[PDB]
Amino acid sequence: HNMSVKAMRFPPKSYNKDLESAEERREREQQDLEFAKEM
Amino acid sequence: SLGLGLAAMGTARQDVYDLLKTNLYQDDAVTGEAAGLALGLVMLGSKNAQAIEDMVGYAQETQHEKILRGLAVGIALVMYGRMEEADALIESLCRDKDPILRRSGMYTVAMAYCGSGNNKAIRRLLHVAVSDVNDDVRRAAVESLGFILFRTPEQCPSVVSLLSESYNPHVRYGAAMALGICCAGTGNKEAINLLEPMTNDPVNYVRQGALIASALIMIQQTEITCPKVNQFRQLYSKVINDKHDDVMAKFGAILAQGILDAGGHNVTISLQSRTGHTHMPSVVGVLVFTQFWFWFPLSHFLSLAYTPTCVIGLNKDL
Amino acid sequence: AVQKVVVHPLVLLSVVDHFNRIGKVGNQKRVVGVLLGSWQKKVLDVSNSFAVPFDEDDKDDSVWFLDHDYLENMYGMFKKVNARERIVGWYHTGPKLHKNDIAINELMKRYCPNSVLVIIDVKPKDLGLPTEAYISVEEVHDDGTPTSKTFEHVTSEIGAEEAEEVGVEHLLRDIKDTTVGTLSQRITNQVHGLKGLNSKLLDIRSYLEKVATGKLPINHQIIYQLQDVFNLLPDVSLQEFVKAFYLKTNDQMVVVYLASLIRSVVALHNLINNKIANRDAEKKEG
Amino acid sequence: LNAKVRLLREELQLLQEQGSYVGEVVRAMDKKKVLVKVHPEGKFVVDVDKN
Amino acid sequence: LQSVGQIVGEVLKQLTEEKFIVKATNGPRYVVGCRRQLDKSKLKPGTRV
Amino acid sequence: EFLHAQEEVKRIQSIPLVIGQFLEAVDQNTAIVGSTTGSNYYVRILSTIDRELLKPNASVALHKHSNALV
Amino acid sequence: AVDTAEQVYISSLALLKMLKHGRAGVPMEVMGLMLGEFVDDYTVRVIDVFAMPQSGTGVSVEAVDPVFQAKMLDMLKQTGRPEMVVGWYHSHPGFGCWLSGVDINTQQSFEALSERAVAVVVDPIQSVKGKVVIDAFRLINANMMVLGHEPRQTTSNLGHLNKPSIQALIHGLNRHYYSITINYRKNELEQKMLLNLHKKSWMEGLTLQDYSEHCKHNESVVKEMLELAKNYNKAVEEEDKMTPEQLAIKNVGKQDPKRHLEEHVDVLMTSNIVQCLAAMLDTVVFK
Amino acid sequence: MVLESTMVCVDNSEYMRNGDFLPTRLQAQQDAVNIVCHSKTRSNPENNVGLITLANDCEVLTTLTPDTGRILSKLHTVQPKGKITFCTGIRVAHLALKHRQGKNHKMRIIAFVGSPVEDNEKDLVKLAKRLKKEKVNVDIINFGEEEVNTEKLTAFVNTLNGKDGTGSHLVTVPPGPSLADALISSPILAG
Amino acid sequence: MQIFVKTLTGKTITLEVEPSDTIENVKAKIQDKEGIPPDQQRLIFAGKQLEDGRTLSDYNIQRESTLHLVLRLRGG
Amino acid sequence: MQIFVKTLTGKTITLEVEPSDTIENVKAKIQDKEGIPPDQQRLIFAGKQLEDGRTLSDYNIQRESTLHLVLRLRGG
Amino acid sequence: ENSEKIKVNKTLPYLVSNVIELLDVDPNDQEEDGANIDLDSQRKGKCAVIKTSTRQTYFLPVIGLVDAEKLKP
Repeated sequence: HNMSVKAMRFPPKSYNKDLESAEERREREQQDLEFAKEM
Repeated sequence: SLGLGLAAMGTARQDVYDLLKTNLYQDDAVTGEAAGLALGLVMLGSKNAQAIEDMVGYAQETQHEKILRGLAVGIALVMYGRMEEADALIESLCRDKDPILRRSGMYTVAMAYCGSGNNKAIRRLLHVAVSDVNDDVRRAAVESLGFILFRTPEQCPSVVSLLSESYNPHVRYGAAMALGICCAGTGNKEAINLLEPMTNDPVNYVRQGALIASALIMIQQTEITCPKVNQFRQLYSKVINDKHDDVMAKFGAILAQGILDAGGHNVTISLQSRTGHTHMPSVVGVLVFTQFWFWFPLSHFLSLAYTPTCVIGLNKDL
Repeated sequence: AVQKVVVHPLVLLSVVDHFNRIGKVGNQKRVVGVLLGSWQKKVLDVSNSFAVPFDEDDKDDSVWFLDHDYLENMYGMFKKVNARERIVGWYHTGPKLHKNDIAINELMKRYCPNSVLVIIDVKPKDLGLPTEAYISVEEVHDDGTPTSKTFEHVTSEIGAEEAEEVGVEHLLRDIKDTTVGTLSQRITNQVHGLKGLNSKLLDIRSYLEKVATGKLPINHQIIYQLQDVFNLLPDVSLQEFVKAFYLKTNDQMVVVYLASLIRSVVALHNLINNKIANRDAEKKEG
Repeated sequence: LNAKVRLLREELQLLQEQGSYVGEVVRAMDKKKVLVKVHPEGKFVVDVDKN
Repeated sequence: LQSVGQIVGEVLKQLTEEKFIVKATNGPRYVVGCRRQLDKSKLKPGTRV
Repeated sequence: EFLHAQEEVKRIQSIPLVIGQFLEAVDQNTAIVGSTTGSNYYVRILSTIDRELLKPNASVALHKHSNALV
Repeated sequence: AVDTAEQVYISSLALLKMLKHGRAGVPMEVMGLMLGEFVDDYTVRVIDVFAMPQSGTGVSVEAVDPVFQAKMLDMLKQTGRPEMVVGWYHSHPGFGCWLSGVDINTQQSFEALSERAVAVVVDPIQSVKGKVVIDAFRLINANMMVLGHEPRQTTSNLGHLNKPSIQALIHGLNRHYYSITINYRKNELEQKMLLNLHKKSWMEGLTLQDYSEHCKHNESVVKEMLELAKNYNKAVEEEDKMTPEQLAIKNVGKQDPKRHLEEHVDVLMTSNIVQCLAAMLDTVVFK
Repeated sequence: MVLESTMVCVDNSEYMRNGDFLPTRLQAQQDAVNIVCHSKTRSNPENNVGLITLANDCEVLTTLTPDTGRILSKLHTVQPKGKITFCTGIRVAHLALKHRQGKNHKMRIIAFVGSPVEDNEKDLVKLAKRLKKEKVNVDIINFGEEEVNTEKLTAFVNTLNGKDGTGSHLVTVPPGPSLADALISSPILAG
Repeated sequence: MQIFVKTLTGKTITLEVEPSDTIENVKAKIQDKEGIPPDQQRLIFAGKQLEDGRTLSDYNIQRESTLHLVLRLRGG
Repeated sequence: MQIFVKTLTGKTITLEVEPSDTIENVKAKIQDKEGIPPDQQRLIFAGKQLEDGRTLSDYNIQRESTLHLVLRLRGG
Repeated sequence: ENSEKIKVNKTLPYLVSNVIELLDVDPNDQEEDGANIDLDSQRKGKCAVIKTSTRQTYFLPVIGLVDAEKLKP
């Protein structure tokens, strides 16, 4: 089992894709929150 | 106490040591920290054992945090450059349970080993950032790296660029500041390309930090010397006008506007001097500047890093 | 009479505060106070407390001063804000019980005849719990008195309520064992058990030496129970025991065997999936 | 591991925001406008997102 | 003048010790808890609360 | 730290929360539900719940404000 | 003038007391009073707290009679703790944190008697296993905005490290009152003695778990391992015959053998290891 | 104006069953307590009194209080048995006079002796000098089957307050069976 | 003549008064010194809560004695 | 034996005490010779604050030891 | 003064509704002071149940400005 697990993580690579939700959606959410709080 | 401590720094004049001692013992929360700082200034690099044993005593037992939050700098500043000779102090401070003294230990190990990447210094300083429970010391830990790396700018991106992805924002701010301070004189083509996403991080104050570091790294570049100057110019220009962006972010933008055009462009930082030697007043100035987080009117200390950029000729002494 | 007692942590924090709070006032070695709680079946549950002024002089064993009406009306005050609690005992923080203590109990027994004594050690050096619980009984014996009056032992444990447990769990940020599981099942247990047993045997020897000489007020009951304890130890060497022990372990091993086999084949399938999920995707970048 | 931890931490704030209705489309109109119907209410004339 | 009214509904069942599922008089259903002082032995399904 | 952040997400499961019926799942971590108020919603689901207990017509609980499966 | 750096320190004891009291009055808004000292103009410590008796209106409560507190504030000084009062608190169950339109009025007179006063609010049902929802507030006079000024002249970053919730901001907040940051005063001794929670008797560590039920449990678990192993290879054969995009959906309705299998291996191994070790330790340590 | 706190100590040994005085001795001492407590009350209303008693072992019947009714009813309950234990009584009174609400009050002991006691000179002088350091004031009533010739008590007042200090006074037994409370009526004020 | 009062903050206050002064006059003087609404403030002495119409004279008060002042308290 | 009490005013007062004396009694002497009531002070001793239920010997204080003293104003 | 206070509660818009009930309930066995509600217990009079025009039902632990002696389902 240890022998098999040792070599499993070598193929996983080139996983630089790391995004959470968005970049410009935060401004829209903040604007909507401010508009809701105004009224 | 500020004025006198600055104007008499490093002299170890006895009268000022006396007067600052008697001013500290008042145990007052707005006098004692300023006295502590001024004392650190005048006692600079003395490693004066009896003075250290004196000043640690009050810090061991006081009700008022402000004094601790001041003297945490002084007890590092007295200890400059002695490398391993200071170890006995370090082995005490990192042993303390009071968070403020553990925070001070970081500044002390930083100031003891400036310019030399001593393996045990980097090892311990990096280790404590991963494992302490208090966020302020976790900041100050990685903050300290810049002082101990600055002679080899090409190294820092190999380590700081990993920690820049830390989940908690304190470590991110710390790493961004350490990078910005370490390479600050050179418009390094690699480091700058880390900071764009930092300039858009959802946490406001880490954006403030990133703007400061960016405006510091570029101080005299031009669009031909690096391909980014106009980008950051117009970033500052927009965010300073934007009526919706956060206070404690655009504050950083205003400071960036100032620093990038400081001193008629005729000045730059000199933490490394052209003789090959390190230049203490810029080191002190920038260290004290990094503490603006706690007390705004310390920002003026940044001026101690400015040096003229000129060549001048003389034919006779007159 | 009563079979066990469960103590909430709030009284622990309250006592720890009280001890230092009195340390301000005077050179007092000890402090005393009232325990409030409730009953279910044979089980006692104790939850709140307040301190009562107390004084003692080591001049002699018979000169001490506890104030009545402070307790009398303070209990009234507490009653007037929570009706569920009744006076149910008293506590003090001496490292061991003192000679006065039984005559202390005879005072406050008037407030509750079932009253129980709890000791809370304020300075731990050791891995036993800080609490102890004692109840009074008369006991008969052949001669010297019709009955002695004696404290005897009731078992005690710490518990927690729904929300005080959240409160305490917020505070313990600074330490935890890495993982519950077999390493906790051991290190949190067997080593601690062995250490406790060793300390018990050490105390037995420490008494037995001060009975071979010293003051040596010989007490025969101790020797009786010790004879029982030494008689009880089993002979492991017997063949018919050995055959059983082997016939059990030689069975237990088979299950570990089977389980480890299954674990290995599942991990192998996982590796196969990973590799084929890589070789059929890497080619896409040309 | 750091990425998955950060995502888990953000999930709590993400989940707090409001929901959305389900409707049935009748027929489209000019300039990116359609007509929809929500079952316990009257039909609406709505616009279409850019995607 | 400081009093406030209370909704009337019907108990459907008990989930755990302090969580009950109840029905209002108009349609909606809810999961909700109860005061610590009530005799939770009385709250058989079908009672009005 | 991940264990603490894992058990920190159960603030959402507070006491006053409405009851609905599961209809179908459009994809991972998103579904269509029908509240007992009388309307259908297309909403999000919480990660830590078990995905093997969402039967065709089972009964579920929704947040009172966000209407998110809990 | 006021500032943006003031700091509130609370002890553990006040925390446990407030949590217990607030949770007991769960449907309603209970009350209490808190005491401590102003060590300086930048920091305030609260050391201890005591409850108060009320008659409850449906919406809220009023302190029934002041003779009670007039007694208490001298009854306990016979046993040290001479501190003066510094503030009060009430609990909102599940609402959030804010000052109502009458809580403000009550705070008015507290501040008029001493300008440094504070108000505290807690949430005992939303707080779970951490992140206990506590907040602290103080009023501001509308005079200052009539001049066009703003309160809390500012010199430091350390006040702006947190953002208010939308729910707290719909109610008055900055247009009527401002918040103060809090931290927890601790010492090592109480920690050293509190972590004993759920420690257990040494003897518990040396018990042999009734050798007659152990085998029954073992060869009960093995049976479902049988019935699962015979269902594993179907899901192995169907590994690829359908679109993987819907493969997630293939899980949702129906338990999968692979994940559901290995927890049995975990159980079996964890039990059978320790059951075997304990017997050896026993067969050495006694005779 | 002086604020006063007084612990009053009462005898109920076996010899208190004597009735050589015109009434039972209990009545005489009870009225003595009455007059002294009333005098201390009218002296200043914030003054307070506590009740303590001697037997084979001491006891406290009330903590220091400005009330009188509890003192009266409790003393009404009292019944005389056992020996006397003066030294222990004074030491426990010294404890109870601490833990005081009115720290600024000066402290007073009033004591009745109706029986003989085997006290030791050296122990009483040690105690007396200790209390003199404590600066406690003792007043003592010798009566009944008196302390013979006041013999130890004299030295007591000598070693304690009562030399180099007029805080403490010994009143001899009024030998006539007439009501001692009426007869000590001057000595408590002309102390 | 003059009288004292104290309160749970440790504050003390001193009032020039006369024995003929009513309790409501006292409350008025307190508000004049500090502005507190007379209905939120409450007074205690001798274990007795005060009422408006009686006077210093009939309250049996004497020179420089110290009253206790306490505050109304409600949520809402 | 002698000790010195450096007030915040700069005035240093000579106090005669003994190791058996107690901090409450030093406060008493302070009120005696300088009038200041006993709750209006804090005793700093260039370190931790003194506590009144403790003897002078508990602090290892010795002949001619010097201390500084600060006021304890409360309320306002 | 208190009278005008009442006057301002009445204001004008009033929902209309029907009395469904008239009910009579007694306190708990123990009624401590501390946290306790002066409404859900410790009123000697009746309590009521009403139905609003918007088809809601409300319990009323106290009736208000009208004497129960003249209300009928």
